[PDB]
Amino acid sequence: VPPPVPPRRR
Amino acid sequence: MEAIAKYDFKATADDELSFKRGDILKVLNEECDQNWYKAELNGKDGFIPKNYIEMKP
Repeated sequence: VPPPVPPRRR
Repeated sequence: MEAIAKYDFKATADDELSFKRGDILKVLNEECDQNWYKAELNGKDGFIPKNYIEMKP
């Protein structure tokens, strides 16, 4: 079960 | 940087691109997000999460 992806908004 | 996918990832946006668990990527740029790398695959270039790959610069 791959990781929770980061929020792609700086 | 020799980028290597640890997991299978399907993009979430137009700026991002997909890779399958084990692709060899080419990191052309990184100068903003400490979460997204702009690498190369499949004749395209896009953002990929740093937690879905094992980095080896």
